[PDB]
Amino acid sequence: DSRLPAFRNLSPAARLDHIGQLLGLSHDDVSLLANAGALPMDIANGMIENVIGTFELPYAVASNFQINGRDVLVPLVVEEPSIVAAASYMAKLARANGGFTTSSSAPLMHAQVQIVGIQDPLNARLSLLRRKDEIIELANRKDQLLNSLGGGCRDIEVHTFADTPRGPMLVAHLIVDVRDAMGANTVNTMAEAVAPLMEAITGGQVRLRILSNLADLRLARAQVRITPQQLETAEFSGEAVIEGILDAYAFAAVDPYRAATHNKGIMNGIDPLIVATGNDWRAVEAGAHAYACRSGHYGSLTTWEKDNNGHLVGTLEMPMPVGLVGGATKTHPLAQLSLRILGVKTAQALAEIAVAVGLAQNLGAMRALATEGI
Amino acid sequence: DSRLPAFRNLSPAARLDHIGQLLGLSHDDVSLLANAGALPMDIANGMIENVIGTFELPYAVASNFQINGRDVLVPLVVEEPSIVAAASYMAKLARANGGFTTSSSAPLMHAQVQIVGIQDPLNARLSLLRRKDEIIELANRKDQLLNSLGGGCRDIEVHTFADTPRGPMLVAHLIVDVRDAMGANTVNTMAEAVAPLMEAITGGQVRLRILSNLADLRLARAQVRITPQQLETAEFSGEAVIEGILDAYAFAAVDPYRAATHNKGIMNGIDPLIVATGNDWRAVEAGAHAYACRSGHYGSLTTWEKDNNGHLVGTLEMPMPVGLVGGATKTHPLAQLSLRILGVKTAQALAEIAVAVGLAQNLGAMRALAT
Ligand SMILES: CC[C@H](C)C(=O)O[C@H]1C[C@@H](C)C=C2C=C[C@H](C)[C@H](CC[C@@H](O)C[C@@H](O)CC(=O)O)[C@H]21
Repeated sequence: DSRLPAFRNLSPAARLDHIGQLLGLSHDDVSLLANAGALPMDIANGMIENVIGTFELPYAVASNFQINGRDVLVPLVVEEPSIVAAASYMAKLARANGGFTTSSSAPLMHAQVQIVGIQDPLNARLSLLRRKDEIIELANRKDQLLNSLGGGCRDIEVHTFADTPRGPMLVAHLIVDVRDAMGANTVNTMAEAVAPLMEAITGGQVRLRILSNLADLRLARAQVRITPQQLETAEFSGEAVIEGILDAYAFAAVDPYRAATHNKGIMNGIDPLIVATGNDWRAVEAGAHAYACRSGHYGSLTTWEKDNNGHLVGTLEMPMPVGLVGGATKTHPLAQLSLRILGVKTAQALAEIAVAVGLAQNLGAMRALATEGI
Repeated sequence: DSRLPAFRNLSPAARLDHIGQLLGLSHDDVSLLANAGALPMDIANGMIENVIGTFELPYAVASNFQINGRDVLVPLVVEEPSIVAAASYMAKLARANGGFTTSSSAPLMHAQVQIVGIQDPLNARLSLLRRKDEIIELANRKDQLLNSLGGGCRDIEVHTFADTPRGPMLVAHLIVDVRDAMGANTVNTMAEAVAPLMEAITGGQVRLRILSNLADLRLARAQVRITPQQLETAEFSGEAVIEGILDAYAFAAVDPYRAATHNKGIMNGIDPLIVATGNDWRAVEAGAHAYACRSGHYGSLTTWEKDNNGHLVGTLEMPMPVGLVGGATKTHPLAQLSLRILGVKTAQALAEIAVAVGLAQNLGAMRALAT
């Protein structure tokens, strides 16, 4: 049960105590939050290079979230007010109608291998595709463990660019199935091993061998339904507010100046969760915003409509390159704890929670804005 | 002097002591880093809503950075390794050729005032532009203090969209000159005050009154020059590395899949600094990335070229909606300290440092990739 009545009135120590009893945490865990210094300097000096101390940010916990029926507590680390309050309130509303409904695709990541110096990029492309099974097998031969976990390279796609400032180039894509890992190193490794062969097949120089942060093959999705009776303020009817939100949505879907702000609101709830779990927040931002203008125009990541029942329905589909076996998510005592609070077992389970927070957050911001909030 | 030889080998305590002696910090300041709990729970419980403690991240300091002749220590808060080492190393190289050269525009921010319900958006638009001085004066009448500091509303631009899923709409833009502030609240306020009059002039419903995070009027710029003799590794000649970097740049300039990654590398150095100074990192990311595809194609934020002298030149121009009088930058003991280490006096001075870090960072990653 994620509903915490009068939680925003309890003192921090009482809130911790509560979450402690609720989740049945050990004292060793509660101590990590009740006492500054959870991250020892000896560990902190190992993550970054010229460490001189530590920087603190508030570690909150949103309430009311319900994902696919199960309740869950969402830990968020951020410095801006109203985010947790709005995420939580909006989550409260979604409850009556079934909470958030999520889904996701297999944890697929791209690995790009740039190849220059080819006089025949187009022919060369077909040479790679015919000896495709060969390359794939050479890639999986390296990361054997991964294959046992149920991951590994699954397919290859080659794209050519014949109109580049530095001549034509060929770009092969390794579509690797990482696993509960963000996939930066697993993918970058396969790209390095496969390189020698591709260079032999095509006859050109391999330049970059790196992953693409535009994980359009690793998407997380979320949905909500909000009844007009739920949004009814004092001077505004339930339906009049919905029309307001749709107006705001349409506005973002056509003007990039608003879209940027619209999408920032979304990340307002996603990033904090990512930082809380010790995940790279830059990778999610880059993938989120790069996906927004996939159709040649920077637009809305979410979508808001009114269904047959005159109910507000909203969606959010975006890349979620997140992980549980990552670098920092493992060494930071508090990050390990966040995952314990979340109760998530797969990276994708965590991704589904991240897009729900953001969807709730976008709705919260839009409601405030559409409610003539002066 | 920002050069710190053998800094990466010193213990944290000795690094802090050193930085302490260097900048001449008081013990009250050094204690904030040498001891956990700099941020008291009573303060931490006022920033956010359901606090239950604090989360810590490493607070490092990049070295060698030189901005317009003056040296500066850059504090960075992040969890990913090599960022600080790369930024520092790339800054070291930039030193020989003059360091980084920066500039910026006045701190201008947008305020959008969406208006719907008009049958004549196009005619309505001209009605606002004629009574434009009127609207601007009403806006500055609200924030008088700001006007005394040398900021305030400066102009107004109206844009129309007649092909929207929800009918035509008009969007007036307040081009406010915020000051040393991010401007979220200063702008949002003016937009609310001007709203009533616009609704009277045009005759439609005012919907959103909010700022735009795509601060394309508030740009920070940075430049570098890198000599082939400086990049010469063991098996790779200097010029062979440059060509490799240009190949990497071209690749990002044409393929969005690489561009996203290219730009992530950039924010890898900019965000840590932003978090360090207690600034909104989401706002900078949204503005950074949305600017990347201003020309209908998501591309590189930075540019890399080879000049007449066969030298590598790189640039970075992007929006930097940062502040010094913001909300958290004022209440967090360590954020206030970061600004003291930086030594910056204006928000734009800080913005010029952020783009230099990002530029250096992009170069560091690319050199690694092309090597
Ligand atoms: C080929 C290895 C890649 C470059 C890698 O992980 O290298 C590491 C370790 C070290 C070799 C040197 C490094 C130097 C600079 C960066 C801080 C980089 C990592 C940042 C990474 O997130 C950006 C890239 O993913 C995208 C891109 O922008 O190209 C780091």
